[PDB]
Amino acid sequence: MPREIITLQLGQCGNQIGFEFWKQLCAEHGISPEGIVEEFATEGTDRKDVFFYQADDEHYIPRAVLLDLEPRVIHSILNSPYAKLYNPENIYLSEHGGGAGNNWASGFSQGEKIHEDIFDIIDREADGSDSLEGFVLCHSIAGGTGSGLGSYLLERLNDRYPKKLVQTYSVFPNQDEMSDVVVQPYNSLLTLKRLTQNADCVVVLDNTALNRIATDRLHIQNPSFSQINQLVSTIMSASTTTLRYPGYMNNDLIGLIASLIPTPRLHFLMTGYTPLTTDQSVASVRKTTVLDVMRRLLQPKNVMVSTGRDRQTNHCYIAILNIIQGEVDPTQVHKSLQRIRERKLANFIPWGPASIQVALSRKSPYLPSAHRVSGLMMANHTSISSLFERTCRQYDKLRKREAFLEQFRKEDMFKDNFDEMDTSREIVQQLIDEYHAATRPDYISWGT
Amino acid sequence: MPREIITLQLGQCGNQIGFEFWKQLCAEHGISPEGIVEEFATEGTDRKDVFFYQADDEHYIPRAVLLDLEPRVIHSILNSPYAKLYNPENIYLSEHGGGAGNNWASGFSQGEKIHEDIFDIIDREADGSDSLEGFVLCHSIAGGTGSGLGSYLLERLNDRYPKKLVQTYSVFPNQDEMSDVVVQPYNSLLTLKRLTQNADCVVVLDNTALNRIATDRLHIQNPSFSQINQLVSTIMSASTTTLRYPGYMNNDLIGLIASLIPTPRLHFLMTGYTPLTTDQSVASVRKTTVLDVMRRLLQPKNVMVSTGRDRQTNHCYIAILNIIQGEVDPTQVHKSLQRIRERKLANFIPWGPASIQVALSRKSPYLPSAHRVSGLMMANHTSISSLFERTCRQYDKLRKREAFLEQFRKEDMFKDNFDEMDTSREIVQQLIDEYHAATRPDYISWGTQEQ
Amino acid sequence: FILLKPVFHCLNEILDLCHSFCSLVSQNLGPLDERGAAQLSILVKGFSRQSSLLFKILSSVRNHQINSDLAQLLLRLDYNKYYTQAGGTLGSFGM
Amino acid sequence: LDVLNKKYSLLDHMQAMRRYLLLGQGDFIRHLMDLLKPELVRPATTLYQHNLTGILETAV
Repeated sequence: MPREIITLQLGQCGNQIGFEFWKQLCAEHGISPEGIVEEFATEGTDRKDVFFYQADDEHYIPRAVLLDLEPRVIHSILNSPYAKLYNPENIYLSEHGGGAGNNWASGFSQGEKIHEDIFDIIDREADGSDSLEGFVLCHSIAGGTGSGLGSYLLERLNDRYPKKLVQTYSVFPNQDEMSDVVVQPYNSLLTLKRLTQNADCVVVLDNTALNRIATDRLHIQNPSFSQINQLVSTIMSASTTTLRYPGYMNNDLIGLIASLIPTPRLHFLMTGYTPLTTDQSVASVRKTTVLDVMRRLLQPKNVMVSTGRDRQTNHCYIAILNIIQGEVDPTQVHKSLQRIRERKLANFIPWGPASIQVALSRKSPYLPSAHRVSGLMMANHTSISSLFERTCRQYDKLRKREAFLEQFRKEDMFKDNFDEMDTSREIVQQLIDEYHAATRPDYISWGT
Repeated sequence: MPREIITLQLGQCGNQIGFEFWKQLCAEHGISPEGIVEEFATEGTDRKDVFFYQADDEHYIPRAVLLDLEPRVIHSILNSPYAKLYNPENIYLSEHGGGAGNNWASGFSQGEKIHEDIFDIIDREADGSDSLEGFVLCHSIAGGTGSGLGSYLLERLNDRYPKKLVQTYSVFPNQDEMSDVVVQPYNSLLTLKRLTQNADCVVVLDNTALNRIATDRLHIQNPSFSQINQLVSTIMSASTTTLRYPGYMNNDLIGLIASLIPTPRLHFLMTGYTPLTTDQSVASVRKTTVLDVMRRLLQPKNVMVSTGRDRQTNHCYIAILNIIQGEVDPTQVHKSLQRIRERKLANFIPWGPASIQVALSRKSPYLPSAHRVSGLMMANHTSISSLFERTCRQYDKLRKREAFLEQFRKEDMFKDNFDEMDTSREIVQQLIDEYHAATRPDYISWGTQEQ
Repeated sequence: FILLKPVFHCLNEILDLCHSFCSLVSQNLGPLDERGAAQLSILVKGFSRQSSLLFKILSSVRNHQINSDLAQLLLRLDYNKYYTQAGGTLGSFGM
Repeated sequence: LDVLNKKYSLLDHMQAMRRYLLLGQGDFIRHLMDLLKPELVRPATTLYQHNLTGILETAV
């Protein structure tokens, strides 16, 4: 049976991302806005049962759970044409609509308040899943609902499904913009805490990186939230193509991520996408070779993570997996790997075996691909610590400034102290340092 | 990977020379003014990656940086058909457009003011080079912008790229024309200082010799700057031919020049080109022999440097490299070298082994050649010191006349003293003396601490 | 590599060692007991020896220029040259 | 002669020998030697044929 995936959309940002993801998945699978397979979608070669459930022999419903503490966004999703695609029994909307007030502690307390309802929804969805692998949480770490409610949900999923895998698609706040949410580092700290203790792998999605890519690479002067969500949904689709087009390898998400996380702490993944094109640059179909494809992928402009330039730590890639979709000549892939090693385009960990994994994947038959060849890069790169170090610095700056803690002190989770935020900041600092060690040969003795 | 070459075009004259050089390179490689390879440019035998980068799958962009302190010339270049040939990120135009006012000190101060931005542009271009050999600077030493900014750029390149080679195409002031720039000898002195301290190779371009050749050799009654620039572009093309026609030897600029520069101080090269012809004489394909080629190259009337007849110093050729392009029989080359040696047509240094190097080169297939055979001469000749001696005499005349020093005292480089000019004069005097010493068998101990 | 009888047999032994290691890891939910630790040490030594044998085989084939594809596989394995730095032996599992 | 040229490219094989085996592609040889310098300086016992072949292909 397929490894079913529950998609959890948390808070305003998480719910918007989930909605755009479900829209993109429906479009890629030729699923009507009601969840019905379009008559043209005769190629039954996609594996919907991994991420979607069938409502009937013809209608595929996404295994997605949309969670918000404010009713406005959930109602706006339910007011879209795609309202009927999702199973309504998997949709929990907070009646109070008040949100978490951008308070992580409030979001966590709300999760605790909706614990019974949320776990009933989760159990109902689990019974609808024949071979549920786990849950995928889409949320922001800076707000209250997506951060606090997301952390509460992660805690309760870990408690209820301690033997089940928990993957997250975690949208990190933009670090280059001054956040008006002074307590965002507290929210971010609590989310990083929950990812550290109860998640096995955290995929960091930096809104700063999204904005930077949209401006410099997509040539979007004012990137809308919708355009970023559509880029993220496209990335998720590309990441799930190998799940939807079964082959010899990487037939499951857990099988895909197992190779990336050598140690429980080394769960920070970097992403890459191919072909990467500016919205304006669709015009010229470049006869890119697998070597040419990988070369463009090896360009930092094509990496889906904007890691800061750490000057002190010789950050390196711990591991790289390239999932390439489309017409690929294997000899061109081999030459690409040869050139990458010869050109030393990627530095790998010195303390263990590391390579660039290359996956060749079929495209979804239900989604017409404008590109002959597409590719995802998954990489473990120590430069992600520069994002993590920046988050740690922001956490320390907020705790040292007690910024926005008075609003958190109103909530029981943060009423007496911010010790959970300080411990999270210390853990994130240790994580950055460990990632720097993993860039070093002494990673072999790291933790000894 | 190819040894990439970054082309730096400095000031009005340098930028014009660079633009004409890029035009000539495009013509030789069959590159359109838009940067697209012409359909006829099917001979993939040229190494564009030495001097050009591919901007797209179709567009090859020269690794050339066009730098001017006045916006008029840069705008005129950007208004040319070749506007799309150059990387727009490699075009720096001073917003003030005012130039350096023909003041080396002003040019240097402006270079210091734009040092960060210029070096950021340079680093951005450098990261695009897989195996960058070094930078080539085209500038004049007599003006303010190309001279002062050239010295600033040389200093900053030496600081930032201390392991990279620095070759220059340095336009030296006309020694036969009275310069209106009374401080040109000061500008020339500062430029020579930087060339001695911060350049690794200086190609001397004397506007006096260029004008003399244009008048006497090109039969131009009133030589335009454009005709001089076209001669310079021909010279640069010949200098890049070994990059454009890869072969068994001298396949890299450092590999090519290594045989020519025996000592770090002996880095002043003289050039020769052959055949020099007026456009009208294309008609008759003369079956020129290698011996005939070398003989015509050996004529001082054909030398692209106007050295005076020094009667006091027995100036001699230190080394000769002949780059010959076209149909050449190697056995004819051997017999020609034998005959040249037998005739003792050139005097060499007595203190070390010296010979005439001969390079045979193919012509560009993308550029139709009106001449079956073309040739470059590279020579080290002690009479080049007389050019430096003449510049020194002009420097001494200006300092003794305090000419135009009030404009330099306004700039910090000359505000308190002219010690940089005096040190440059002393270094140039030592250079002249060593070149005279290098003409003698006692050159073996020239420059030795015992000496 | 089905035709490479000595290589095929060495690979089969490596695969069986991997299966035994996976069984040992599956049997111990917690830290390895003394028996589990001894089995782990034996497996580590076996794996390092078999990977050194693999590297030796690859070098012998290089000397014989017999198979490009085996060299490609070895190159893929030693992409970070970790195994090359480890001398072709599978890296010591740090206990 | 026609058969040798069309089916075995005998003259083309000789021209290839000139360009590559006779080091006619001198830039290629230069770049190869530059890449080999860190390898050719190493002890010969430490050379991996796979690495040298990959360097050769990369230089090509």
